[PDB]
Amino acid sequence: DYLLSANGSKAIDFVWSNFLKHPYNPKLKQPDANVKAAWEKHADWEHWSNMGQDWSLNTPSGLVPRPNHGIAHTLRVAQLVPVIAEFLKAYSGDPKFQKLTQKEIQKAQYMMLFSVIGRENDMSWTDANHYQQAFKEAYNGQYSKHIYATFKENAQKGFLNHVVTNKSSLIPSLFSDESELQYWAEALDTGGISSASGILMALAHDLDLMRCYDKGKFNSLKMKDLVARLGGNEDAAKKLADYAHDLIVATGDRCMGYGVTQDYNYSLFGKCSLDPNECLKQLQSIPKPETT
Repeated sequence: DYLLSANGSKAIDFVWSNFLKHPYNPKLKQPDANVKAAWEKHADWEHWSNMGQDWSLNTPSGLVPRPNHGIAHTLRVAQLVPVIAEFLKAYSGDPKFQKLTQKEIQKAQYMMLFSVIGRENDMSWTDANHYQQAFKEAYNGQYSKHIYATFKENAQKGFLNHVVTNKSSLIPSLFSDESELQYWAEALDTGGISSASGILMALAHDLDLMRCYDKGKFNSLKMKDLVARLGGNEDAAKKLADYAHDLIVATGDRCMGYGVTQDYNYSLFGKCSLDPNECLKQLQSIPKPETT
């Protein structure tokens, strides 16, 4: 809803032009040999090649950088937020989700546009925990800065850069003042998360992970929590997950963790991933689900 507003359109262009259309950083593709060796001793950790995974994808429209955290992912998690808010109000049984006014939901949606602009590779928060621990184990206990947290700090810088550049359009219409803006900027620092808006943004992230989680991992680590958040209502959770799945299919993305699985549709994914307005058009063509 807010994505078609002037403020939404300008934020999409900002994150696309300054961050999301550009390649990952080759210096962050893999650990050094010592960190690799310490990492490999942890058989329960996903392999360090996670750092270099999903680097780029050839499509008929062009070579798409950061295909697993690009404009299609960004716009989908933003598009999910208002629908998730409706499901939480209808099915959670928790009155705290009545604090989700339109203005609150719009801020949460807006934040999603900035949710991956700091990335310089595709690694997860858990991957970065592993790099940091493997570094400690390889180098006599030495400290190293958490890579994923650094991504998030860089995203906060870019978010605040855009907002101050457009402050008269965004305050007080979206953020009431600089103090409220500060709280929302700090909410980009995602690592339980107990606020209504925080839960809302977290569920958008969690749903879209069906693009890159297998079914066992998605069902265990994401679906169980969503069902419980909707008051144990599995039917409602499936309606919401079906909508996330349909947004993925609408943008040509891969779907591994839920529903009718598919590899990339390279033509459609390239068209959406290289043109934010086309991506948004395809997203909005998907009907929203109904809540009882």
